[PDB]
Amino acid sequence: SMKFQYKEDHPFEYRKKEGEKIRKKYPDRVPVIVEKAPKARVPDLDKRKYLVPSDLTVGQFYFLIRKRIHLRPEDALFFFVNNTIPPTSATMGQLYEDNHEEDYFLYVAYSDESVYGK
Amino acid sequence: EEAEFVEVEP
Ligand SMILES: [Cl-]
Ligand SMILES: [Zn+2]
Ligand SMILES: [Zn+2]
Repeated sequence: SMKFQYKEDHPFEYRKKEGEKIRKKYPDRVPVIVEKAPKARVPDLDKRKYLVPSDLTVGQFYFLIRKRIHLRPEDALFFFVNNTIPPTSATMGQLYEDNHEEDYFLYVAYSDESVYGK
Repeated sequence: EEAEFVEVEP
């Protein structure tokens, strides 16, 4: 049940072309689309497209997103990928491998809520 | 529009 505005704004054919291109150009990184989960009470970020080292951990990526949204340490933040919260010890490369879509992007939503999308 | 990727640092 994931809903990303990115997929409305950019058509699959062009997303896939970009994902192919960036995968080939940066073999040790993966392309990731990040958005706030629908209806969540967290700030939107200006940047939605992230080129992430494959060995960066999910936990390290959380730290970046938390910083960019200016969350206080005590504030909760959850990522959702295919409606599931990923483990912090996984690398972003592993998360990508198992979850990227057919356009070669991984889609990550962030939220203050522990359940996605409402 | 078509933004550039953020190049996330290790
Ligand atoms: Cl596009
Ligand atoms: Zn586009
Ligand atoms: Zn809600």
